[PDB]
Amino acid sequence: ASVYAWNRKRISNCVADYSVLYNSASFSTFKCYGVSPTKLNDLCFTNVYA
Amino acid sequence: MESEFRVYSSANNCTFEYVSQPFKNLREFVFKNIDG
Amino acid sequence: QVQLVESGGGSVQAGGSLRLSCAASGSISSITYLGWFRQAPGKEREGVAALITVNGHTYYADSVKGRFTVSLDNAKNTVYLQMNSLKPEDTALYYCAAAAWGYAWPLHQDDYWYWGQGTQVTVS
Ligand SMILES: *[C@@H]1O[C@H](CO)[C@@H](O)[C@H](O)[C@H]1NC(C)=O
Repeated sequence: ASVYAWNRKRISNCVADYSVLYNSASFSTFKCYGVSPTKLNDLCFTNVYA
Repeated sequence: MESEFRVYSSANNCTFEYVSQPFKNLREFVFKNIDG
Repeated sequence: QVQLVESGGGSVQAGGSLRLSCAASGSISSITYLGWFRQAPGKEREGVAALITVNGHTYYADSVKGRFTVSLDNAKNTVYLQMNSLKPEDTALYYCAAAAWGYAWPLHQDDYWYWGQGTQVTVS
């Protein structure tokens, strides 16, 4: 999507593993505000819009 | 005479969907809503 | 909560070898990312080396690519920086930084880092 139309999509009732994001070997700036990335997969939160 | 659909005409602002699988017959249900 | 004490500096002729270390004390398991900084005289402090503690992936700048390597020792909680094939443009102040928010390449001064005391590396 574009920056004039980046939709607030509700993708619900799923899972999302981030260990395959951790070993993707292509990330430049991985910044997780509020909570640490090491405790991101085991504990989650609501309102998981992307 | 096998299909009729005039119950709504509105398709904006959907949030959730769910699709599953379903006198002689007696059917029972209970509908309640506690804390979301 | 993260305290870094670094050492391993000194003077050597160009073409020699040196080895820096940066000992980490405190919340070791919260540290996710080790970055090595370098500030030349008359220049802004830039980034040289990078290390992810979880994955082990290394990132290097273009001026130090093929000559500089970085390694982690989890038993001593100390990151290592080995310098091979040194040139006299590397005379600078070196710093070690520990991150607890994730990994970001390239290194930037304005982000939150736990900063070391700094050491002098002089080559000629
Ligand atoms: C769609 O619903 C959300 C939830 O209240 C609301 O904030 C939004 O304004 C609605 N959009 C339109 C176009 O009415």
